[PDB]
Amino acid sequence: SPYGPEARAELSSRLTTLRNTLAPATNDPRYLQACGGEKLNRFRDIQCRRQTAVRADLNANYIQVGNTRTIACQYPLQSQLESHFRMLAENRTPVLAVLASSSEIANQRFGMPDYFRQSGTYGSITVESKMTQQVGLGDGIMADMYTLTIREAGQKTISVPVVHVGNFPDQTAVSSEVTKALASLVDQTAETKRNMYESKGSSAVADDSKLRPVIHCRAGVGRTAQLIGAMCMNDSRNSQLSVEDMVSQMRVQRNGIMVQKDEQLDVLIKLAEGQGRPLLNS
Ligand code: VO4
Repeated sequence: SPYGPEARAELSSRLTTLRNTLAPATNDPRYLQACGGEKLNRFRDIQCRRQTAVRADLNANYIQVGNTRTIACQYPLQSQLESHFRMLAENRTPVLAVLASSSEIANQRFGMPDYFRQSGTYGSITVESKMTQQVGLGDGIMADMYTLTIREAGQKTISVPVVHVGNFPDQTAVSSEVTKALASLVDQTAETKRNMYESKGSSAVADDSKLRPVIHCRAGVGRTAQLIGAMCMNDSRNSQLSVEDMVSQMRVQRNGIMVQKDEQLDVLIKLAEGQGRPLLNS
């Protein structure tokens, strides 16, 4: 009963209603509008909740699912790179997880700058990329890791660990097993980096808005949301948080598309079932 087709249909029904309610109107007060002149949204129908927006010129949101705090964003546009790097630095980002594949990034029609595998200067910010480890996730899926060192006069220099799933199967969903392995890697990477900041006595440890994992694919609503859901299920503090809760929270805090595909919701359901975690509220 709890994970049967009836329960799953009811979950989908509730989530579909929510998506409709959250659909953006013209000049919607709930969503971030360009401020302005440059393109803000990579996709016109995939918008950034205003009240949880990280920066006025980025499509990026603070998200809290149960107790788990992250930032979900779109792949930054070329014009957004300086702002994106400043976001990463100010957040003392303990991990940046990029779920757009190498094939997607290499497709120049998609306008996705190769900002983390190359070094460069973006306005006042200079970034150095270094290759680190490579971790297999299962099914031949590989996480390539980097460190991004972000330098800017007047700012403390920040190094950001990057987890890039270079061969993400961008046509299809990754399995629950691969998702689990990825969530574990991303969480572990973040824990190691956060610990460094704690050991140095960083003031960012006491700030709700900082030390958040940053996760994006192309739009930051599909693969991104699947990973965030898996990360929240890894969090010891989230007992009894339902799948309905998780997805509703992602949607209200970013946009109604979070967990874009039924295929992605299937993975979250499987992970929840493995834990005896409820699908529905009440
Ligand atoms: O600006 V701090 O890395 O001392 O929180």
